[PDB]
Amino acid sequence: HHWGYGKHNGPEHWHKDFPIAKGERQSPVDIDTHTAKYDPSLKPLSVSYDQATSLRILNNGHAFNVEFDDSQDKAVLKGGPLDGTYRLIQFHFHWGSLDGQGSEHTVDKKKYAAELHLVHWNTKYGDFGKAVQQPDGLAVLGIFLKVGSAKPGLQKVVDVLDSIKTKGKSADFTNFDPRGLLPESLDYWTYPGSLTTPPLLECVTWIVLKEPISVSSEQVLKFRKLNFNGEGEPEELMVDNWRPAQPLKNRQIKASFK
Ligand SMILES: Cc1cc(C)c(S(N)(=O)=O)c(C)c1
Ligand SMILES: OCCN1CCNCC1
Ligand SMILES: [Zn+2]
Repeated sequence: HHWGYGKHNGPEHWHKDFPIAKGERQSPVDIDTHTAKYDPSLKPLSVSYDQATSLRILNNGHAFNVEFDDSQDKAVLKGGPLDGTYRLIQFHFHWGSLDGQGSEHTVDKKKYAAELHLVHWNTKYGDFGKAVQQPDGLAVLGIFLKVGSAKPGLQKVVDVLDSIKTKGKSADFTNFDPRGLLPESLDYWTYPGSLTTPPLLECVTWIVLKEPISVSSEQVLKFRKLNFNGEGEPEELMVDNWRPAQPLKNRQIKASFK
């Protein structure tokens, strides 16, 4: 009876196994754009993905992960609200059963169709497993997806999904460039938070881009053909794998703009 999103093991149950679910810096949150404080001291975000080395794609039974070789200083996030250098380890998405829901963060209560998370760990802690034990261990770049025109740079991901339909499937996934998933603007909001799935560790500096990317209806329909179940189990479509907004608890969300 492991955690998931389904009828009896979803977000409102997670606190029983992971009491930090009711902690002081949980994610995601609603971003109240009017109460976000412009911080002129924030720097432009530096996203250096030129040398990124994707390796594999994995259906982990919750989402799919596109995984990167993080054994050298390649694909790094720095600047913005960050001290130091954070290395890309994986990205994944959260999405809905319908275009009207799917994102984890909300903007003035608006839900997007989906949300991309590019997960990075602080190089001062040596790898990912040690970084998640620290309050400044991770930096996650969050990008909203709306349904409209296709995102050409997403199509290589969409096309491999049928090879990883079910939980625990993987496929070689080399030479994928995550720069093709980024919007024009790197304007962002930022706040201290957590993983959004168990173990819900309070180790993340969240950086949420204001400008969404557009994906097509056909691209997101393909995400909704994935399965939460393993091969040879009854089909449970992988949809609505998002945690709802959690209490802000007096944390301040800062804006890089306006
Ligand atoms: C391992 C892992 C899993 C997940 C779902 C996340 S998240 N959703 O971006 O907070 C992170 C940071 C790290
Ligand atoms: O054309 C791609 C459709 N696939 C089929 C099964 N897994 C999800 C996406
Ligand atoms: Zn996520």
